[PDB]
Amino acid sequence: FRLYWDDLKRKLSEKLDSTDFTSTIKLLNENSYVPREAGSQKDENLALYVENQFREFKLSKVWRDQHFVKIQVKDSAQNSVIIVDKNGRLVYLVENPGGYVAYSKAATVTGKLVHANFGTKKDFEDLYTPVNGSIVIVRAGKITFAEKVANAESLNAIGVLIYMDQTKFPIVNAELSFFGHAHLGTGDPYTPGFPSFNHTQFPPSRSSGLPNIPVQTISRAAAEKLFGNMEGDCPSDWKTDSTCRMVTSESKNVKLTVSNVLKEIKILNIFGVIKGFVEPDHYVVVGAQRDAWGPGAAKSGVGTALLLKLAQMFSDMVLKDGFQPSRSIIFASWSAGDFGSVGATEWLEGYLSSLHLKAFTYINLDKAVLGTSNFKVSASPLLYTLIEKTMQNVKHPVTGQFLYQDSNWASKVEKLTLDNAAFPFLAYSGIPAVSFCFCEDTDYPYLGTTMDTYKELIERIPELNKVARAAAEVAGQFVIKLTHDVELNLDYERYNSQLLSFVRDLNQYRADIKEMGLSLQWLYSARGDFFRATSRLTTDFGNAEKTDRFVMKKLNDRVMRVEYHFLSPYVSPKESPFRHVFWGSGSHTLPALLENLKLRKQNNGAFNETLFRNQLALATWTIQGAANALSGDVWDIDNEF
Amino acid sequence: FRLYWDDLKRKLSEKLDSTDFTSTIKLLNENSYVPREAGSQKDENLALYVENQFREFKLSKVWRDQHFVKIQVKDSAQNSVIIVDKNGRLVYLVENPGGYVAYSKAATVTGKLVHANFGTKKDFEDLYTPVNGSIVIVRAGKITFAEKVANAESLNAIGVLIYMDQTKFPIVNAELSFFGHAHLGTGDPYTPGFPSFNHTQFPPSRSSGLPNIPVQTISRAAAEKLFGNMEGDCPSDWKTDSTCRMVTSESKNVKLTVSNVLKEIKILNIFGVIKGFVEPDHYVVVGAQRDAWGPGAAKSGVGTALLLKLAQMFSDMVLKDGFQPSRSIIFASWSAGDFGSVGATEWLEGYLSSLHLKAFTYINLDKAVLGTSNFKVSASPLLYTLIEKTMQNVKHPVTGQFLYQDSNWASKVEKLTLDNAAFPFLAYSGIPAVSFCFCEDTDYPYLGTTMDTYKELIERIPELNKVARAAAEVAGQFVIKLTHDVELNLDYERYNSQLLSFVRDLNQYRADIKEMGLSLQWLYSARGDFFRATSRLTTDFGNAEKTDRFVMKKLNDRVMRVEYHFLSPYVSPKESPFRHVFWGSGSHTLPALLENLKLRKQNNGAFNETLFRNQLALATWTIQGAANALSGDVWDIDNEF
Amino acid sequence: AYLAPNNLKPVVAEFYGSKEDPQTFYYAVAVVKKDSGFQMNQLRGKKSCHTGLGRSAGWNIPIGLLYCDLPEPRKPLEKAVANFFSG
Ligand SMILES: *[C@@H]1O[C@H](CO)[C@@H](O[C@@H]2O[C@H](CO)[C@@H](O)[C@H](O)[C@H]2NC(C)=O)[C@H](O)[C@H]1NC(C)=O
Ligand SMILES: *[C@@H]1O[C@H](CO)[C@@H](O[C@@H]2O[C@H](CO)[C@@H](O)[C@H](O)[C@H]2NC(C)=O)[C@H](O)[C@H]1NC(C)=O
Ligand SMILES: *[C@@H]1O[C@H](CO)[C@@H](O[C@@H]2O[C@H](CO)[C@@H](O)[C@H](O)[C@H]2NC(C)=O)[C@H](O)[C@H]1NC(C)=O
Ligand SMILES: *[C@@H]1O[C@H](CO)[C@@H](O[C@@H]2O[C@H](CO)[C@@H](O)[C@H](O)[C@H]2NC(C)=O)[C@H](O)[C@H]1NC(C)=O
Ligand SMILES: *[C@@H]1O[C@H](CO)[C@@H](O)[C@H](O)[C@H]1NC(C)=O
Ligand SMILES: *[C@@H]1O[C@H](CO)[C@@H](O)[C@H](O)[C@H]1NC(C)=O
Ligand SMILES: [Ca+2]
Ligand SMILES: [Ca+2]
Repeated sequence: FRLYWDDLKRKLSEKLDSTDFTSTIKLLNENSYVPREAGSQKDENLALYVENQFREFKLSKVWRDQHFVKIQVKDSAQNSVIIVDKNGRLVYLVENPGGYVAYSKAATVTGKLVHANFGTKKDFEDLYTPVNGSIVIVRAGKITFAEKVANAESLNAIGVLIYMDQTKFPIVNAELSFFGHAHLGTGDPYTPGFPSFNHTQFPPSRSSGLPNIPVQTISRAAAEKLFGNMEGDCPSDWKTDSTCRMVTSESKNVKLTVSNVLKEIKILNIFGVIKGFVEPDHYVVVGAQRDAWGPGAAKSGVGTALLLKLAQMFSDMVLKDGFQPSRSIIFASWSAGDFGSVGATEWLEGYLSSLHLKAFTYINLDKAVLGTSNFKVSASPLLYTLIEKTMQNVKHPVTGQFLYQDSNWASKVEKLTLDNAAFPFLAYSGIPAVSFCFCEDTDYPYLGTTMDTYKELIERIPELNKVARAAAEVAGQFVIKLTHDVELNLDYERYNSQLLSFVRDLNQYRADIKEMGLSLQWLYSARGDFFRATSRLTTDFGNAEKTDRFVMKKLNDRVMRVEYHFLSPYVSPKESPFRHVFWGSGSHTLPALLENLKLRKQNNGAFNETLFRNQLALATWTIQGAANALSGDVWDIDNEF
Repeated sequence: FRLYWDDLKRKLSEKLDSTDFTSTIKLLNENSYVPREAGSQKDENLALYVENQFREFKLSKVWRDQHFVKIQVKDSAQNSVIIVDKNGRLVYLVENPGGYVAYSKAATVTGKLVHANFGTKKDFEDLYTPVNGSIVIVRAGKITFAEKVANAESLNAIGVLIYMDQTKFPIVNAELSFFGHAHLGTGDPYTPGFPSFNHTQFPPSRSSGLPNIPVQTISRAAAEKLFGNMEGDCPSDWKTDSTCRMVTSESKNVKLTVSNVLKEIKILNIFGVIKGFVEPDHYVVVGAQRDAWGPGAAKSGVGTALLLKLAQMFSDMVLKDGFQPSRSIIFASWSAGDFGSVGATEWLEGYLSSLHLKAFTYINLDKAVLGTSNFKVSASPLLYTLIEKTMQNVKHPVTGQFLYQDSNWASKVEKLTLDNAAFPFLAYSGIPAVSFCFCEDTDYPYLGTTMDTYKELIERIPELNKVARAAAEVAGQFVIKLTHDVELNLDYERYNSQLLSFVRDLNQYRADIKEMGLSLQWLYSARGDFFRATSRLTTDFGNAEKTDRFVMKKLNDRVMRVEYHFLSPYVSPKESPFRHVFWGSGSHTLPALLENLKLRKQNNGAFNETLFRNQLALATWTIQGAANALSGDVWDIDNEF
Repeated sequence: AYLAPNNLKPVVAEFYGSKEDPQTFYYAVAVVKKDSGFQMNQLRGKKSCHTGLGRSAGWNIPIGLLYCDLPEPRKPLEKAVANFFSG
């Protein structure tokens, strides 16, 4: 027979009202798995358990992939933060922090302490007190740890202490510690660009992101002792508590000591695959982080629960029920996502020549269930219409409403931040990536913490089974909607609104661009060329038969590589890996061009005019070249005559 | 009544028995087209003639392309050379040279003079006197001009003079002066890596290969007057005239002045296509160079004449006869092919997105006819088996026997030289290429001079028509063999001998690789994995149906990227463009690794150990990466265990 | 017929009226049996005979009038029409 869509979402709900996620999240929180740093023994026992499950669910092929990396772990000596008097006589200590920061430096220093809000660059340039030569304190949240340490390194400070206030993070236990990686960029930093297998023989190298300054996480109650000695008031624009103070008194000054040692540990990745029936070699990757520093049920528990239950569900629907996919599906559990996601980045840098142009969507199940109120998504624009249709099918878990309440949601979507694990798929490799969370308005309090566990998780969310049912239902709609049909549901219309947003952002500086002696018109015509390419492609889907396969493969290959052609071909992938000109990092991306252009008006001398000429030429020709490559053969490009 | 290979070969020979090349070489040498500098008016009339002919042969789409390039022409002040003493008061004028080197820096300098045999990198150690602080002379031939200026510039010289002796280049006229470009690399230099279109705003950028020293060409009697004052004697290894001498007298001195100005000119490329019936978007490119500094009868007339006649035969044979090619064919006429062939390189860097995996062969019809004694081919190794069969089916024009006379010719073949127009395609874009000449034992003497005219070419080669007929037959054999059948004739197993030759070359330095503390054996295993890759792919071509199209498209997409995966993905295309790990320039290719290990046995202190270990890691993982990309999918590896 | 990979085109049309006043369109009608007493609205579950799948007067206009009166799943159309018309 055949199974169409409306039959098939019904079959998913009938498979989905039977499964139980709560028992599995208890299972990943037992005493045989509960502390699992990367490379530890409990990680390898969990990887044997998952790699047993992918065999028991009758997957088509299950395989393991291991490689050796360098992480940083605590030393046998303690690291402390300790108040030093001006006399040098009586020495008072505040905390021996249980939690540490990855990729910091082994050092020990003294000096003045200066409060900063979050370590935004705006904060450091809004400060009154000069920053240099002085240890700083910041509050965790709103930015990755590595960009706090990056800004505090650019302003020539020595030390960084990071804590959690009560206003942003309301908790009861003031004596609590946590964890974070400090590497700007991702991947294993001691092998950038090339993968960390055992064929490279590990040449000497180092990344660019690693700071040269000691970083340390302190608790709230440690921050109250330091704020007992400081003076000068926090300004009222900081939505903060009543205790924080700006700089130290002139007598006392703190002493930070941080002592961490490198380690070289073995990383396992477990995979299992479901084959396709029309085109088996094109596939779609579904992932989840397998470990976390503390007990870790919010970070890696719910991801591995959703992953195991989804692998059971689709293997059962293909084997027993009669569902027939057209493309393969890869389910994946990698470890070491907590050190800036090296388990995924070392895989992408491993096999990049084989999943060139083959893998067409990555899905992230990680951090799915945190809050119960809202629904937040972050994705490549190619997937937006897809998510829109899914928000018109799935019901809310708490109330009976649908998710599609706000009909204007494409602007509220924020781009993928670097601490997300779907970022090296989109920005480095060129795969359209999607992540989502049921998240409360304030972020989840104990998320990288020793108190992250199932007890306090079920205290926050009183109905976890229904919400996990909803999130697995949404990922089910994404996989089935991407795989059952001959037409991909990647919507290439969506980059056009991004381009209109960019050139519209450049029209307000046409007055400064006209003073340099160079015009802007070729970039308008580049936007227009991308419009006519997408419109021509839509009409060519209009005239194609649907049952025919040879005339739909030639139109699907043009859809698959509209994401690859926005990667810049004019940069080196070792010197800067994230090459997506929209959503990247460096001097080549398009908001880097805007952020170069607005500094000309202030007339400091920080603008670099030759750099702006090269950035305009390379951005204009990258967008124009994607617009050539989306529309037709070579001879059907119309030239300027 | 379908057409198979036998009917189509005799149909092509029935076409070649009729056409008359000699009238068209006499027609591209008429007084209305004869001096063809790049961008000058006399190029334009030929360009409209070639576009007009391509419309007249009923090609399926004829289209053209124009963009603006910086060349460097002679100023109104005459550059010259002169002999002075230490004061400058002694003045004896040698000559005023007609010819000039493009891209030589504009400066005036004095100095003593040192000889070198060609400016090979081996020569300056074998030379007796120190080179620095002094002008050099070199003798024209055996390497490009840019490698002479790059070597003598690399050893701190000041100026380079270039002459043609009587032994290597036997010419009666002792007055003749000549031309050559000095850019190390290819293309328009002032836009490195991005196209010269006026979409790109023309940003200030300067290529890293341009020289810093004044370079000049002198005639033969102009060289002997310098050999009168210089005192010494050449070694007897240098087969030369009796009158060469090494260095100047001690009271004597040589000053040369060079004045050349930049000009901005307009470049045309003229194209036509023949559509394909099975797969239209895959195409094979056939090119030619349209302009040359002298009259240009051997350098541009023969290539363009062969191109126009192949357009006549293939469009005639598709329209009237009933041939049905399964893939498209692009005919191309590049201009400014003489300043490093900037037409082709700006064409690739313009349309690299649209050519990604589409084009899969270039054929270079340039300088096809130079003599009548040998047959010298130079190609990327996927074409070697093809050339095998073609050399068994083309009779030599003088003696009636075939061209495949030596059964071992794959080792005699030299790699593609940088002045050849196929080298930006193969080295830069990863497209298989081929060039071929009927070269004499000694090279064609007056190639880039003002003496290159027609009647000298018919006096040197007495039967131009049969030789041009043989080269047109070889090109017709290639084009039909690639575009008649369901199977591509790109033989992929020929890379196995190349990898075996590399590892067998490193296996002598295994004794020092064991001293550094790293083993070689992973690279042995990488060669092994590429062998089992091409074996498994030959099995998959075994077990498939030939009539079916959907499976042979899936295999031909896997063969068509066996060349793209040898482009190294760790270096910037704008900085070092020729990214091909075998056949290209830089510090990343395999000869640079063999060299950078070979330096260590000298124990000079010049080798760079970190750069070595880094090079070995990247080259090993590149070869293993192509081996993974051939054999199947992500799950059929056959990884570590 | 004009969809890729067919790529076709009408070359000769035909006219239906008298010769002196040529007519190039044809009306579409729905024939019933007398005294059955069901309207266009109360047509549910009655048997019907078509002239073909995809022809103009047979499939596209009669189903084209009433396809939005059917309940979802809308596509594939022959399934929901198969559950609208009994037999
Ligand atoms: C892959 O590389 C790792 C890293 O060196 C090797 O693992 C080490 O092997 C040495 C000697 O056998 C021992 O110190 C340990 O077994 C490993 N060290 C650590 C820190 O784990 C491994 O042997 C390599 N694999 C192969 C096949 O050679
Ligand atoms: C501004 O851009 C210019 C671009 O030329 C930079 O200048 C040179 O850039 C090249 C990059 O290829 C470097 O190798 C040189 O060392 C740079 N020279 C100097 C003097 O900096 C320049 O660095 C950029 N930044 C500023 C602040 O001027
Ligand atoms: C694109 O670029 C070319 C070259 O920079 C421009 O041509 C020049 O135009 C100016 C102004 O009319 C002339 O003074 C120059 O002589 C032209 N160059 C040459 C080589 O003739 C051209 O105008 C630009 N714009 C367009 C639309 O083609
Ligand atoms: C040998 O290779 C090393 C590694 O590249 C070179 O050392 C540095 O290379 C970086 C580029 O990554 C450049 O900043 C400089 O060339 C070097 N930086 C230093 C020394 O601080 C080194 O130059 C190479 N050559 C020699 C002779 O050692
Ligand atoms: C850097 O810090 C020192 C601390 O002693 C201070 O005196 C100095 O003014 C600071 N530098 C600048 C440029 O303000
Ligand atoms: C460069 O030339 C000067 C004089 O011409 C000489 O003294 C010096 O030794 C030369 N350099 C080297 C490395 O020999
Ligand atoms: Ca790596
Ligand atoms: Ca260029």
